[PDB]
This record gives sequence, C-alpha cells and structure tokens, in this order.
Amino acid sequence: SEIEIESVQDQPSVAVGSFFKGFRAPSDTTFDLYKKKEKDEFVLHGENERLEYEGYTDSSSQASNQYVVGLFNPEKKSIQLYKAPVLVSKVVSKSSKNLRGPKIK
Amino acid sequence: LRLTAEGNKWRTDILKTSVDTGREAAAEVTNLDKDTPADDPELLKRLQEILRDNNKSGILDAVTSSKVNAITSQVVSKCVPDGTMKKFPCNSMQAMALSGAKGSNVNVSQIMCLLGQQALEGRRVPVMVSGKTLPSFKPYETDAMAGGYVKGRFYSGIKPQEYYFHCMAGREGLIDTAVKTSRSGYLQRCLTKQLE
Amino acid sequence: IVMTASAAIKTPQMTLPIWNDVSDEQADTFCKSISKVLLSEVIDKVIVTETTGTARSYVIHMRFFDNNEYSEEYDVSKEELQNVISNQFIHLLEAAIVKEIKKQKRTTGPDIGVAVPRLQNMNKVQRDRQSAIISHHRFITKYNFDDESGKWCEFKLELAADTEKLLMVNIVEEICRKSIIRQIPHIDRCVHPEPENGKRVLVTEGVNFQAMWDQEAFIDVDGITSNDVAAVLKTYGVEAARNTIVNEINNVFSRYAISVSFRHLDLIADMMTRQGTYLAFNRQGMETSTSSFMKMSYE
Amino acid sequence: RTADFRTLERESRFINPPKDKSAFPLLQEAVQPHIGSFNALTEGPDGGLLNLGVKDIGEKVIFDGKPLNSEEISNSGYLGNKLSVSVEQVSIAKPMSNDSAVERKVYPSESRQRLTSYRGKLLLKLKWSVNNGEENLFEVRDCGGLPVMLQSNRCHLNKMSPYELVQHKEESDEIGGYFIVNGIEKLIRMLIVQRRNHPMAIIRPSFANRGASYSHYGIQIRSVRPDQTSQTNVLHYLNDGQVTFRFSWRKNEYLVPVVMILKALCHTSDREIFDGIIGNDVKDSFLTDRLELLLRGFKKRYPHLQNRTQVLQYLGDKFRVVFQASPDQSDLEVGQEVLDRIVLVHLGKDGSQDKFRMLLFMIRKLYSLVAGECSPDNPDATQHQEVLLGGFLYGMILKEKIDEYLQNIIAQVRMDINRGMAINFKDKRYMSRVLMRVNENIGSKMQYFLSTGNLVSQSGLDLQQVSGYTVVAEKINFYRFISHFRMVHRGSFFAQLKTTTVRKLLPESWGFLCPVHTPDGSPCGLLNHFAHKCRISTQQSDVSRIPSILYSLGVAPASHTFAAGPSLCCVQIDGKIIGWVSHEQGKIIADTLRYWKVEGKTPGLPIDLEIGYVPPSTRGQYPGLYLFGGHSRMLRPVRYLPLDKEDIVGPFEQVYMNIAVTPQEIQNNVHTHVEFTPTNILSILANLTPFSDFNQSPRNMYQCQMGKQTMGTPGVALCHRSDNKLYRLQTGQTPIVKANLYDDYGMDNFPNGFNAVVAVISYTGYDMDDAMIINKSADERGFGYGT
Amino acid sequence: FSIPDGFKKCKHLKNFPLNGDNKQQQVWLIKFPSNVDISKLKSLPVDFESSTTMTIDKHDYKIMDDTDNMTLLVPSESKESLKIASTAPLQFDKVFSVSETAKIPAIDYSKVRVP
Amino acid sequence: SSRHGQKGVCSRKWPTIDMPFSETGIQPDIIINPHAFPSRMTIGMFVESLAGKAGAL
Amino acid sequence: MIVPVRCFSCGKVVGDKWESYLNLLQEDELDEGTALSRLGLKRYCCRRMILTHVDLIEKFLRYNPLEKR
Amino acid sequence: SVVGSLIFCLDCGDLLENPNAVLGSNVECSQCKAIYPKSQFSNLKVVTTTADDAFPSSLRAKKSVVKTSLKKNELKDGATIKEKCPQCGNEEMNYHTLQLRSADEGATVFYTCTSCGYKFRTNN
Amino acid sequence: KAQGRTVPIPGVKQALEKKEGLFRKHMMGKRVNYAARSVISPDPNI
Ligand SMILES: [Zn+2]
Ligand SMILES: [Zn+2]
Ligand SMILES: [Zn+2]
Repeated sequence: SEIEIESVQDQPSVAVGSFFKGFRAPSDTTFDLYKKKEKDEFVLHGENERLEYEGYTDSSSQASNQYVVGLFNPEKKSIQLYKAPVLVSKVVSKSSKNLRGPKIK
Repeated sequence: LRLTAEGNKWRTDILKTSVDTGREAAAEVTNLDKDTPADDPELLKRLQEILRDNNKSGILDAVTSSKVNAITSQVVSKCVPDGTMKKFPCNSMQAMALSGAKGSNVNVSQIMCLLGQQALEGRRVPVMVSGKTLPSFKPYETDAMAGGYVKGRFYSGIKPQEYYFHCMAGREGLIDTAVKTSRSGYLQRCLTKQLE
Repeated sequence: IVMTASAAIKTPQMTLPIWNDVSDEQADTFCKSISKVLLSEVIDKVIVTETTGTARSYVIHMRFFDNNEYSEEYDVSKEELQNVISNQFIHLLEAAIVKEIKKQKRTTGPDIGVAVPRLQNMNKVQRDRQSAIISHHRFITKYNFDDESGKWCEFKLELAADTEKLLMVNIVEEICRKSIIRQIPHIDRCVHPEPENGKRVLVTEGVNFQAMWDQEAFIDVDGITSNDVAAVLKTYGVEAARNTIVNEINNVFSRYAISVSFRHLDLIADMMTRQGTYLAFNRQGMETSTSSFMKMSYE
Repeated sequence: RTADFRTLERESRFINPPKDKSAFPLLQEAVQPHIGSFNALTEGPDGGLLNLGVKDIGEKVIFDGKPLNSEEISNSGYLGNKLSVSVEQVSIAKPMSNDSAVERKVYPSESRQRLTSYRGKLLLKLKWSVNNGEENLFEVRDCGGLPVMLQSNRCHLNKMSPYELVQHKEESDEIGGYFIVNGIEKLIRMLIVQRRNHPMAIIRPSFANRGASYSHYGIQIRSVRPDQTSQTNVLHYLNDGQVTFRFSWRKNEYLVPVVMILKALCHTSDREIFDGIIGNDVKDSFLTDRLELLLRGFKKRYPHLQNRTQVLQYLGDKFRVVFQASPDQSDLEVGQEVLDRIVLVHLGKDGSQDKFRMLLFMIRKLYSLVAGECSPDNPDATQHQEVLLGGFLYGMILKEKIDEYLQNIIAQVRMDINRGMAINFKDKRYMSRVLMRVNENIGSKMQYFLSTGNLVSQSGLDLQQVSGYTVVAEKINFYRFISHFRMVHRGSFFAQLKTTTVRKLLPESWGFLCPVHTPDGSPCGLLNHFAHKCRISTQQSDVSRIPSILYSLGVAPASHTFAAGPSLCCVQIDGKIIGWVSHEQGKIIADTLRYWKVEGKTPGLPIDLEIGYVPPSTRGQYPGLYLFGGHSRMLRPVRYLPLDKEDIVGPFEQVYMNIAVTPQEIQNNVHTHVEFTPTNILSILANLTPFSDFNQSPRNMYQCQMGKQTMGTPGVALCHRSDNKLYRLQTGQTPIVKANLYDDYGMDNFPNGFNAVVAVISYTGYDMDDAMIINKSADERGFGYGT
Repeated sequence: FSIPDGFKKCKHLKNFPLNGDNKQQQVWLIKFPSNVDISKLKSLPVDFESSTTMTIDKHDYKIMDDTDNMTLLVPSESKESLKIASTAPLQFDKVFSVSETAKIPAIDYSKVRVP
Repeated sequence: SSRHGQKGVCSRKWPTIDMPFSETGIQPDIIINPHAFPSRMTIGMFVESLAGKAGAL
Repeated sequence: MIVPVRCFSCGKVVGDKWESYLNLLQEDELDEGTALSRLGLKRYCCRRMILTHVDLIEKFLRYNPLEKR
Repeated sequence: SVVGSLIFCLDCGDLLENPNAVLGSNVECSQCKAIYPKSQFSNLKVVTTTADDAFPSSLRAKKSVVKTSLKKNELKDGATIKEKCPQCGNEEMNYHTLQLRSADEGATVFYTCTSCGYKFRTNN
Repeated sequence: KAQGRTVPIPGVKQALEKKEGLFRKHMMGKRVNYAARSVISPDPNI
C-alpha cells in the first residue's frame, strides 16, 4: 500500500509541545515561537494571568531526529506534510520567583 | 590406565543414554507427560520458575544428580575391572586401590571411566540469571553436561566446559578449608583442665 | 553440650515413639494436630479496597484456600479460623494501625545535614456475632465470614479524616504471618521421618514433655527421647540428663563414622553431673573446684 | 610437521637484542593495564586525568580582615579581599638529577644501585586569583619527586628497543609497570570495584540495622568522574513507603528525601515525577500508593519548598558547614555545589536533566525490586564489576594530595589574618612568603603510599579498605613476577568475612578471570588472576556519535516519550539514559549495532564498545539496553560468526550471549559467537602447565603456586641489581614438553626448571607419598644446583 | 523572558488545513532520521500494524505503527502565533515512527562449523 | 616438583651404583613413588613422561 | 648459563658439543635429531642434554661493568 | 487529572491536597490558587491485592505446577561402587567426593551402605 | 583501674595476665633444656 504525498514544507508553521499527562490550559493564550541560525533550535514561550509556559528543543534529539506532522484524506489518499519541532515544555506558576536570604545564620 | 577395545565400547554405549537423562529429569520435576521436547515453550517457562527459587532448583538438582550418578555407577560397574586392558595383579593402579596401599576404586574410576557429576555445595553447577550455566550452553539447557556431568576421564582428557566445572568443584573444597572457624583446640583445653 | 551446657539449644527436638495400633495415616494427622499453624498458611489472597468517603474505609477481604484443602493439610476447621480472626487478628491489626499513625505524626522526616551512622443480606446469628465484635473493637464496622462453605472473611474498617494515606496491604500481610491459629507451647513443627533402626518415631522441632504426656493414645510416654539436656534434667532428673549427654555426644561421633569408647563419654557425663546439675567445661562449672591454683592457671 | 622449539632463533636473539620492535608482544600486553593506566595520567585527550582532577577540585576561598571604608550598610556585609586559589595545569618530568644548574638523565639501573627512588619532578601551575580575577598571580611550583612507573609515559625506557634496554643495564624485553621506591620494586595491586554508571538493585540485611523501618531492598550506582574519582549514591526503600538518598562527604554518611534531590536538579511538577517513574502502567495499585506516600510526604514535611530555587537554598543552608563552601557563597550556590559534587557525578555539570531522568529510573528499579518484578543484581558476580587500575588509583590519591595542598595554603593565610595581619594578596612578595611556609612535598606523600600501601585521605575515596594497596613486585623467579601484573584482588575488607559466595568461582568470570590460578588457603577465591587474552579499558572514544546512531535505529527520545518500567526497554550509553523502545525492538537494535561494530565501514561505532542487552523475563534481571565504552571495563576477543571477524566482549553483556567453545560445537539458531582458542580462558601460568586437561583440578592450581615458588631465573641483569634476596638456577633448560604459549611469552629468557630422567618406581624405600629420591651422581654433576 | 541570545521571533507562519468535519479528518505524526531527505521522497509506502518495508537509495527503513502526553499546537493565524488544538485538547488519529533496519547476514555454517 | 603439582621433599641423594639401571644404561635423575599418582590423579605427568622421551629421541 | 660438562644421568662429556651443534643446524642445515646423532649422542639422556640447553651465558655477558657502552 | 487516590492539577501538574484536610465545598492548589472542585471527581477507591509471595506455605507450594517437595522415600542414591562392606559383607556401596585440607593433600572418600544405611570416612 | 594518660604501663595484674598469663606461658608450659628440633625424613632401615 503506497500512499502519495501532495506537498512538503521545510519552513516554520505548525509545532508540537509535550507537557505532562492531563494538560488542559485556558485555550485562549498564545505561544511565541523562536528560531536560531546545520540544525536550527526552537524555543517556545507563553503567558497567562496565573501561569507561564516555557519550552525548548533537545540538543541531542534535534541533530539526530527530524519530526514531521501531516493531514490525511479518507478519499483522495494524499498527505500534506509539514515539519514540526518537538519542544519539551515546562509550566511555571505565580508561586515561583520566591526566595529567602542568600546566607542564613 | 588403559581400557581394552571391548571395555571402551561399553563405556561409550552406557554414556550414550546419559544425553536423554538431562531432559528426562527436567521433564519429571516440571511435571509434564509423554516427555515434552527440550525446546518446548511451556517447559522453558516452567524451568524459569525453578531458576528463581532456591528450593525448586534444589528438587531439580537432586533428581537430575541421582539419575546421572546411576549412569556413572553403571559405567564403573561394567568397565572396572572386566573392561580394563591390563588387569590385577599386574595393573598396579588397580592393585594400589585394592591393597589399600594408596587410592580407591573411586579415583581409579575417574581416571579410566568418568569424573561424573560435579557437585557444588550439595547441588549441581551454579546457574546465571539468564538461565545459562556457561556462555557456551543454551539458556535453560536440559542437558547433563550443562549441569556439570562430566562424561570425560583424566586418561582421555576433559572438555573446556567440563574443565571449568571441575575447577569450580575442586576449589570448593579448598574454600571450605579457608572458611572453617570451628577448632578442637579450646574444646579439648576446657575438658583437660577440669579432668587432669 | 561439653563447652556451654546450653539450656537454649539451636535445634531443640523430641523423639516421640508411636504405638503399633496407630497407623501411618493417623500419625501424619497427629503430626498436623501438633504442628504450629499460622494465619498466613491458610490465606490465598488479601484484597484491600481503600475508599475515602464522607472517613477512610478499608474493605479487607480474606480469600483463603478451599475448606477441605487446609483441613487436610493443617487439621484446621472453619470454626478454628473464626475464633482466631474475631479474637486475635482484629485486636492485633488495630494495635498495628494505631502504632503506624503515631509513627507518622512523631518523626516527619530524616534530619538533613546531621550525619547518620555508616553502612559498614445477613443471618440473625451472624448479626448478633457482628454487634458483639463491634463492642469489642474500636475501628471495625462490618464483619461477615463464610460459615457454610468456609472460603472467605470480609470486614470493614473505618478511620478518621486526619488518618489520611496508609499502606494497609503491607500492614495486614505482616500481622497474618504473626497471627497463630493453633500452637502447642514451645513446639514449632512435628514431622514423620523414616523409621530409625526399625523404631516407629516422630521428630518434634520443640520441647514440651507435659503436652506430649496428654497424647498417651498415640505416644509411649516412657520412651519419649529429647536432645535438650537441661529440659530432660528439669522433668526427668539428673540420671536422665546424664544418659542424654552420653547419647547426644555419641550421635555427633556416629554421624562422622567415628567410634569413641562409651567409657570416655560416661566419665565426661558423670563429671558434668557431679553436682546433681548440668555443669559445662568452662569458668562457670569450674567455680565448684577445690584447687585455686588449677583455677588460676585456667583464666 | 611439529610444534618445535626455536633453538637457532633463540641463541641469535640472545647475542643480538633486536633494534626494531621487541619480540613477544603478549609480554607487553600483560603489563598493558598498568602502563596504559599511568600513561592516561598526562597523555591522551582532555590533557590526562591529572589535569581533569585539578579542574574538579576547583578554587579554595579565604577573605582578608580589612574594611571597605566606603561613604553604609555595605561595610558591615563586606567580607574583605577575596583569595581564590586553584591549580590550572599539572606537569610530570622524566627522572633527572641537577648539580643546582645543568640537569642529567637518571635511568632505573642507577635508582636500584643507589637504593633510592626513580622519581620525576612534579610541577603544578598554581592560580592565585584575587576579588574574582581582578588580578591573577600564576606560579609553577615544584612539588617534590613523584615516583614514576617503569616503561610508561614518563619513563626513559618506553622508546628503547631490546638493544637499547641491554645497553642501559635493563632486561632485553623489560615489562615495567612497577615503581622503584628506596631500591624496592613496588606495584599498585588492581582492585575489583562496582561497574561504573549502572543502577544496581541489591538486597542487603546491612541496610536494615542502620536506621528506623529500613528494608533489605535498595539501589546502588557507582558514578565516576572523568578524572576517575568515584562517588557512590544509594537509594533506600523505607517500610513507611519513603525513599531516601544516601551519600558520603569527608568520611560521614548523609540522608536526604529523594523527592527533594529530584526537585533541586530541574523545575518539574509532581505529575512530571509521576510520569517519569510510572509509565503506561498507571493501573499498578502497588506503585499508585508508594508514589502518593513520596509526593504527599514531601508536601507535608516541606510545604514551603514550592520552587527549584527554594529547594536548592534549603539544601545549601543544611550542608554549608560539611561542604565548607562559605562565607560569600549563597545557599543557592552551596545547594548547586552539593548537587554537582554528589548526585550522579558520572553525568556531570550541565547535565541536571540527564541526572533527573536517571534518578527516576532508579526509583522505578527500586519499586520493581520490592514488588519482585526484578531479581536483585549480584555485586560479587563478575558481570556487575570493573577493575580499578593502579595508574588510575595513583591519580585519585594525587588529586586528593593537591586538594590538601590548596587547603594548606588557605590554612597558612588563615593563620596570618588571625594574628599579625601582615599584608594584601595582590603583593607577589606575600604569596612567595605563604608558599614557602606550606609543605609542598607531594612527591614524599606519593612515595609513602607506594612504600606502605596505606591510603591516607580526607574522603577515603570510594573504597572500603585503608591498607595493602601496594605490594613488593617479588622477583624470586619471572613466573611469580609476571603473575603480579595479572593478579587482581576483590578487597582486604572482603578477606575478613564468613561469606563463601565471594570466593566461589562463577560462570560470569569465563574468559576474564582464570579458573585455575588462585592461591591455596586464606587467599583462595580472593586473590584471582586474569586470563592471558583479557584486557582492561584505559579510556573511551566515539561515545558521542552513538546516540545519533541509536536515534536513527528507532530509539524514541526519553525527553519526549515519558514512559518508564520493566514493561519497556531503556537505552543507556555510559549510564546516560537517552531513550525508550519495546523489548522486541531492543534486541533488534542490540544485534544490528554489533554488526556495524565489527564492520570497519562505520566511523562512529568503536569495536571495544560493550553492548549490554537484557531481555525481559519472569522475575529476572531488570531489562534494558545498557551500552558501555568507559575506562576500567573487562574486555576479551571472540570470533563473531557472521563476517568471521574479531569482536570485543565484556562480562555484563556475556551473561545473555551464546559463545561456542570449539567451532564443531556451534548449534544452529542458538549461537552468535565462537572462541578463537579455549586457552583464552586461562592465565599465563595456567596455560604454561602441560596437559592440564588430563590433571585433577587442585593439582593444576597447586602448579601455579609451585612455578611461583621455584628457584628459576629472576633476571640476567643481576650484576647491576641490589635486591634483598634472589634465587638463581645455574643450569636452566628448555622444556621438550611445552605449551606453544611458552614461546609467545619468551619464557626461554628465564628458565624455571630442567628436563630430568624420571622413573615412576618404588625401589629405594625412602620415597613414599611426600618424599622423592635424587641421584647422587646427578647432583655431583651439577643437576638442580642453585645460588 | 527575551532570552536566549541569537534567537529571533517567528512572525511569518504557513497555513494549516484544520476543520474536523463529521468522511472524517485524520491527523498523523511521523518520526524520521536526519540521514534521509524528506523533499526527495514524494510517496511513502505504509500499511496497518507493525509490518512495513521501505528502501531509499541503498538504505532500508521500517515504519512502526502504534495505537497509543503530547499536545498539538496549530496556528490559527500568522499574527496569533500558536494555540492548543481542540474540538470539544486534541490527540493524533494515527502515530508512526521510521526506524532504519539493517539486514544481518546468515551464518555460513558449512564454512564455520568444521569437524 | 613436576609441572603437575607433584611436590616432594628430597628423602636421600641415592648413589648411581645403588640406583636402578635401565637396559639403555641410564639411571634416573629423579625417582617418584608410584603411590603418589592414585590419590593426586596427575595423568598430565604420565603423558608428559612418554612425550618427553619421544621428543628427546 | 654455559653448556654442562658431562651428562647429568650417565656422565658422557657434552660440553665440547655445544658450538659444534649450532654449526650442524646453521651451516649443515640439518634437523635437531640428525645433528645430535652426528655428535655421538644416542642415549635420550645425552640427547636432551644439548637439545634442551638454553645457553643464558650469551644473554648474561651483554652486561659488562668493565667496558664502556 | 485524577488517578486512583491521587488528584493532580490540569494547569500546573501539582498534587492537590486531600478533600478531608482542607475547608469544605472548595479545594485549591498550593502553586496557583486554582478554582476546584467539580464534585464529579467522586469518592476515589483503590483495589490493592496481596503480593502472592507474602504468604509462603506448604499448601501454596502444592499450588505450584513444578515439584516443590520430595516424597518420603522416592529419592534413591545414584552413586554406587563395588566395595566390600566391613559391617557384614555387601557388594553395592554408595560414595561421595570432596577435596579437603591443602592443595597438596589427597581426596577423601565418604562411603555409605544400602542394606543398613551406615555412613563412612577414609582418605586411603 | 587507673586514669587515662596522654598505651599505659602494665600493672602487676597485667604482668600475670599479659597474653595467656604467667601461669599458662611459664608454669603449665615451659621452654626446656636438653632438647632439639629438626625436619623429619623417612627411613625403613631403622
Ligand atoms: Zn647421558
Ligand atoms: Zn495548581
Ligand atoms: Zn552391610
């Protein structure tokens, strides 16, 4: 079963970011994508009223693996491929930026 | 030290039944009817259960040992002395064991027939977590040789697998002579001072 | 024997001579009747369904082996199992949970920076039974036991909102192997070995003569042997202990196929029993000796 | 037509010592772990272990007792002038003799005759940094005469050919590997130590008797720094359901909750820890409760610690005294300093994400051991151990002495500022004054270790014993002498135990540890000898190119996958967890890697790499693809069936490997490798025994001890020696009956016996069991005469 | 945030066809090594289950298929940057992974096992 | 000792006239008692004896 | 060290046959066995004496504390 | 996200406190003061089974497919050698081997009779 | 029974119990005159 490809995009467009099991978020916030110029490293950053989202690409995984995301058609049997970087995203809270004296007793 | 052509034929024929013994005993302890093949997937799963338990492995070792030792006794009873090329009184090796000058028929049988099952701390040969007794043998091998049963004799020579297993059992005794805190010195000193 | 004359032997045993009128099956049933039975030995599975509502609810279901299986392997009835759980096990479990709550609130965690030591539907009769057990236990709410078939025991435990998380399975497990169904004092296991030199005997892994005295229908009370010298001395006298010393020392030599003249053993035993007690060849036994110079040259 | 002796070849080589490559390369291959180990101390990539060691001990800070006088609250907080002292480079010179002006070369022969030490000048570039490098002062300080190893990187003999060695009063095929200390040849004995960068699930009753509600179960990883210094981290499962982190600093043990050491490494959520340990096996009630105990327990004990910085500060505050990191270093700096110096040091600094992933894996392995999913790893077995080489041990204690050297500089400054005050740190005069008031003779301290074997250290290294690290390289005969450099000891601490499992000869030792060569009595099974073809790893290379090969072979990255347990295969390279795969695919990668390894077509995959694959089993060893390339590893050559080429195998990977002994014993579908010669499993002395496969087991063992005690040839350069005592057989003879390996080690250079007419006869009546008769007329003719 | 240095913000982002009607829509994820060129291949042979075969310029590959957390971020508009995909959070319909497979040679027993 | 772990102390330095003499005219340099071999089982020495003789001739 | 004077077993002078043996192996290119036969060594005791001789003296002499280099 | 007896936040991923310890009708996260619950989280239950290896017994051993115990007499002594019995006079006699003392010392033989069952110890 | 001094000198009690003790080392057992020691060699002619 040989499946045909319609188009391939080597430019930044769609991205994938892994958080943790059971991540919902407000679904109204934006994520600013960044790029560095052999292999390009990507950085993700978001902002919320109570939370803050930060993501980056793994240096050991980027140069060795190339991730792509595609949309499949049930009748035409054609896939539209677009390169997507995997960003290891962590979420920081309002509770952060809290610290005591540099030297205690 | 030599057996006659007739006597050496008997040795090879009795030791030819020892190949089946390994799997036969392995099939008995595991409880499997019609005697399942050596490469049986259910048997290999059943032998793994035995590997993880010190008691279960003990039942497997004692059954296989008694069966292979019965094959050893047969070889020795047939070949010595009715199968030895040179016979008593002229066979000096045989003469020294019978006279009580030096050695026994057990030493004589290891020289002219076979070393037998190499017993380590009451059981057979130690086995790795992989189910292998040596890197040469198959994991969960149902063979007498894999368990430490040496068919080779000191006259003809012993195979490298048998050599390593003999090295284990040979050292085992010297290790016991190194780890033996029990001394009869103080026991006798306590009695003699009160009974003098 | 000789050096320490230990009253606390590593392997205390009793040799019970069985009659001729008692069969091989009867003797094996008798072995089971005396052998120590633990709750662990009759349990197959324990299912704890920790549910937090309103109160920590712990549904402990005791799935035992089949009634006919443990009754033929341990000589234990379903009635015998009921009494142990309703009187011993629950009181032991409640004490273990209370102790674990205290241990949780006592030390909150290890001290950081401070150095530690180096390594190197129910029936009417069932309802009256449950209600009486609730009055005797401070944390249980339900108690249902298989009285017809005898295969399970279910009981609910209610804890406070402040008790929070607890590892009940591990707590239950430890108390089951600590709970004794039936045990005859100082005896652990009674086995049936091959008849020693034609004599039909039973080897006990413990010593209690007075308990075996009650089994006159199975055991010949005038031939009950024991390796424990001090135990023999306490019940049967100095001459009996003396005879145990000469026999036991002989067993040590006979096993290694070494023959030592009984004239030697009898002398050693007579010297150990010279005071009417069981003295050992050491500083303690020597205290009762005339020569102070002999004593000075010992230690 | 025969396996003859070289007679014409021998005598020609006796007269003409080669001017090219020395004969018998196996003899130099025997001392390869000794010379190589010491060679890696200066030569090799990253500038050698000694330059890496001074890079790891770092700075040593002290503040001046002088005010700021600024026009303030800053004045009170002002600690004074900063003085950060360290060592940038470490130099070793070949043995020289100065007479104050022009230097002269001093060879080993001189050191032996002079009854002195074969020392090389130890230099080290001291860094005197003030107020965080506002002014730096450098000085190359002479730190005494460091005893140099013979035929090594810093020995005058290493380049010399057989001809040159004889012209310099040494043996034609001089092995080396030892140190000339006060006229006595002393060698550092090799030690059996836990395999580096591997989590080991161990059941020990010792763990229980230490603290309250402690179980037998636990995990133990021996993390090693690039400078070869080790730092062991232990995980404990408490009966409460709590997991504690055990470690050692100075000579004291310390315990910290694992959920604290996890949150200090990198910013994570409680669910990130949950996904990290528990994979797709979320329904496992056993794990669901144990993890809740950890997370709720941390929240109960430390509710204030809500971010990575607070955790680091709490850690810094409690360890500020023990780690001595003070008085300007913040609790955040001290906290990170604790992590960088203690937690999984094998992954090192700028690898906290890697340390976090490895720590979660250890918790899952710990829980698999408690439940029973995983069988405990055996520390006494050859598969779960490596060999601490002499040169590496020498480098470790050297690093310790330079750390002490820097501590002494600070101690002198502390003495100065706590009395007369003297002057400032910017003045070179003061530095020169402090430096000559400090004991800088590290050479004597290192000479002591080689003269007593006693380990004097502030940390005590990652070793149990404190004595017998050095032994006299006894040259009573060559057989005893060459065996010294192939001898390995489990440890002096293990010799004082009632356990017999340690002494037991195991199948894991096949081809690595000799089954024959072990002494009788007290050292039986403790004082082992390696196989003649066995080799020990000196360093690692191409290790950074392998993750790229693995990821291409279908290994899913650990940072994106987030799934752990024995249900899935874990891929690791030198203890660095790189990804996750299925157990089916796990073997496919392991088999395909070995194929491209033996093939000289792949540039990033070295032949010396260890591919430790562990298949899934019912209550067996913890599964995974644990690859290794690092130092100290036990390695041996075997013939790889496809391609028919040499392959290097380790004791860890061998356990699951099917290696046939003889090619005729190769079974289909159940064999992947075959031995070159079965002689590869025996030692040099064990191979030298004629027809050993016809002798009873303890007699072959006794021969090794006998050949070691024989009055043979201790050398031919005796007229330039001055040893305590030597035993020399006058009439040496070449054996007619011999193993061909006798020539491969050129044992004809040192005859150990004589060929005698022996009659098996009872005639005289004076010979019986332990007594034998010698011919008078033979003795009168000089038979068996010695001096 | 602003950090790190040498990183420029992504202003232009290409359109993604996202609808999710009902004859239904499918979103696929594929893993590929750096050695293979995506722009060269214009057709990919893939079938259901783990069984797959592929050969691109002497190199052999296998497309591993698995049924079953990762979060997909689709761009709603070029100025709106990236947002979380949702219909009613969103999960991939089918997940694939390309693994380079090498053919290990069969042991020549007639040549290696010699009496 | 031989290379087979058969060590023994020198009981006496027996004269060649009193020593047993071979058909060839050779008297042994060393005499080992036959009662040593049945307990030790050092057959390697036995094959070494006929190998050493073959190689000398 | 050097070739022993007389065979340890019987007493047949062997010391004059060492240099002559090497000449029979080098120049004459004979085998070990035939070379010993031409020297007059028929007993296996006399045979092994020269055949099994090492001659470590040539190795020992290369260390001379009486001559420079 | 709720798993077994554990309740985790959907925004940050922090483990939320037990509903019995905190104030009624409302539960809040320690990191961000998030609005919870939904009352649809339900009274959580966890089915924790026994270890199966926790209760080792003779009956549990009889539930194993492989043999766990040997019969009273169904275990015969395999090793037999032809030797004269000093007790009365028998041909069949059992034996055992082990290397005691130093590496120079010989091997000790442990004989056993079949007619009576008498052990023995003699080196030569 | 005496205070610690910065191994102390042994008292008369210590002299009588140094190791095995004066009674064991010099009374119950003693080094003797008119005695010799040597390695034993076998002899069937005596
Ligand atoms: Zn001769
Ligand atoms: Zn939250
Ligand atoms: Zn009898």
